[PDB]
Amino acid sequence: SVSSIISHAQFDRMLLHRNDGACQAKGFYTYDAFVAAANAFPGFGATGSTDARKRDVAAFLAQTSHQTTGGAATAPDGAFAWGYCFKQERGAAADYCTPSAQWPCAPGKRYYGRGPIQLSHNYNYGPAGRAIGVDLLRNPDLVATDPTVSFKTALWFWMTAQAPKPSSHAVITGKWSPSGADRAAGRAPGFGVITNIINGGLECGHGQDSRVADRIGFYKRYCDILGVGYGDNLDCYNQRPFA
Ligand SMILES: CC(=O)N[C@@H]1[C@@H](O)[C@H](O[C@@H]2O[C@H](CO)[C@@H](O[C@@H]3O[C@H](CO)[C@@H](O[C@@H]4O[C@H](CO)[C@@H](O)[C@H](O)[C@H]4NC(C)=O)[C@H](O)[C@H]3NC(C)=O)[C@H](O)[C@H]2NC(C)=O)[C@@H](CO)O[C@H]1O
Ligand SMILES: CC(=O)N[C@@H]1[C@@H](O)[C@H](O[C@@H]2O[C@H](CO)[C@@H](O[C@@H]3O[C@H](CO)[C@@H](O[C@@H]4O[C@H](CO)[C@@H](O)[C@H](O)[C@H]4NC(C)=O)[C@H](O)[C@H]3NC(C)=O)[C@H](O)[C@H]2NC(C)=O)[C@@H](CO)O[C@H]1O
Repeated sequence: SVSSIISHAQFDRMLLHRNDGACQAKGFYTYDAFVAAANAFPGFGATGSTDARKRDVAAFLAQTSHQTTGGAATAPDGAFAWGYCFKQERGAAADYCTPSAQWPCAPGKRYYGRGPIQLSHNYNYGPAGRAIGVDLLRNPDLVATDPTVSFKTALWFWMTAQAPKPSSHAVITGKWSPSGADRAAGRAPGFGVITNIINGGLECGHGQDSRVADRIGFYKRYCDILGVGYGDNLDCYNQRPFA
């Protein structure tokens, strides 16, 4: 299903420079791990028309490519050939432990960005771990050391609604109906609101933002490679964050 939408050759063309010496994650991210992870989430790249499936895969890889980018405008083959360069948040400044009864933080552990989606916060490591059958509150480092677990956490985030946010998967496959609150916030279906779902607090609703732009650059390149249109509403420059 994922392999029916994106081949090993297409995966490598997209993630062209991930195994450069300039990349910390060199050798970590493999096509096999990506495919293995996708087996845990049967709807991913397998929901809707062939175009919707292509957008699902392209948007996933584009958003995650930005999360982990080592790109620069004048980098070899352009900024959008340098996704999946990192696997751990650079100079992570925080524990990212927001106390709650639901997701207790493990002593001495930190929930900074790890893996393709740069999964952060105890409140994401908790449910991600539960979904994949691995205790990620106690062993968050596993997101940075096991490639299959790494991709699975990213797909978990992609596929999972967290009210009032829909899943990014639902958005990109055209299965999301904005609420009245969404309409008032200027959140229309498209790649843009996915950026908002992932990191809208820091990136959205304040006009031009180079991180938002970077995500779109990867998306357009990956859509061109798979042979699919981008859809509408690619940015979140004028979207209020979800909270
Ligand atoms: C003046 C000049 O041209 N200098 C060159 C440098 O720009 C260049 O180094 C590269 O610089 C870009 C920014 O310009 C940098 O891009 C950033 O990459 C990080 C790491 O992936 C991203 O951080 C993620 O952000 C998201 C939020 O958006 C977090 O959720 C996530 O946790 C973060 N991930 C990690 C792993 O920490 C930044 O978002 C991204 N910035 C932007 C604006 O997109 C590249 O990583 C730099 N590349 C390298 C290899 O360090 C340098 C090399 O080309 O050359 C200088 O001359
Ligand atoms: C400093 C820095 O660079 N940090 C980056 C991280 O912030 C980023 O991880 C993403 O972080 C945002 C928060 O900024 C997070 O989004 C939050 O998600 C929670 C849980 O879904 C929401 O909390 C719920 O809100 C509703 C109301 O809206 C409540 O009813 C409900 O009870 C809340 N649940 C809990 C458990 O508190 C937040 O509202 C929401 N905030 C925003 C602004 O959207 C994302 O999930 C994080 N994304 C990921 C992939 O982890 C990370 C990745 O970009 O990079 C760090 O560098």
